[PDB]
Amino acid sequence: DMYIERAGDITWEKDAEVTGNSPRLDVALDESGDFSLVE
Amino acid sequence: GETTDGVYRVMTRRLLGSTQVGVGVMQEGVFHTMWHVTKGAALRSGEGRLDPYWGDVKQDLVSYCGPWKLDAAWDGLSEVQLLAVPPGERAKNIQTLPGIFKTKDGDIGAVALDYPAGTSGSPILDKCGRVIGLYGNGVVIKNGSYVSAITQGKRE
Ligand SMILES: O=C(NC1CCOCC1)[C@H](Nc1ccc2c(c1)CNC2)c1cc(Cl)cc2[nH]ncc12
Repeated sequence: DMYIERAGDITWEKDAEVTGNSPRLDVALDESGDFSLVE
Repeated sequence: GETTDGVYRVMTRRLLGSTQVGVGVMQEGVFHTMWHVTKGAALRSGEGRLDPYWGDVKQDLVSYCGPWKLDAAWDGLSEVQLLAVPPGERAKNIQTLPGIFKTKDGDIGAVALDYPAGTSGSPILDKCGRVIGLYGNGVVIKNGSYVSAITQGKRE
């Protein structure tokens, strides 16, 4: 059986760690909810 | 049981010890998560029981106790924060500028951050703290890194 536990409030934090890129990707979404790269 | 608004861990006791399979958002008395996390199964909150209300495998989303309540959208320009809730680790805000997933049905935002599979369902927020989507369904690119869609449902 699955259960839930609280982990925190939903708030924006000023001065949080800024990381990660912004790629533009061509993708396809199948009937099973799975994304794939189109090339 | 616990109906307070906020971010929650989705746990199971079926495997070894206690395992975190995903994360969700409680908002307006409704628990929102990714379909692949629970597979539509019922959830427990202390003594309380949460039953599935709406779900769709293609959108990879599921709501408990009521219809999908989250409707805010990424503006296409601004930086966002992934409120990452990793297994056995504290909730942490990570700010990033989203990329794009171009599909035959239109563009979706994409957050390029790598977290274990048990982080699926962590909310993505705008500068006002509104949930613009959930992290945890995406693709693995050339260098073996993960890029998640900014998956958002439709409010009725
Ligand atoms: O995106 C994922 N799955 C793949 C990634 C690329 O190949 C296709 C689907 C993981 N989640 C997941 C699993 C099962 C299903 C779905 C989503 C939707 N349909 C069923 C996933 C989450 C997270 Cl947070 C990190 C991760 N790293 N690698 C994987 C991964």
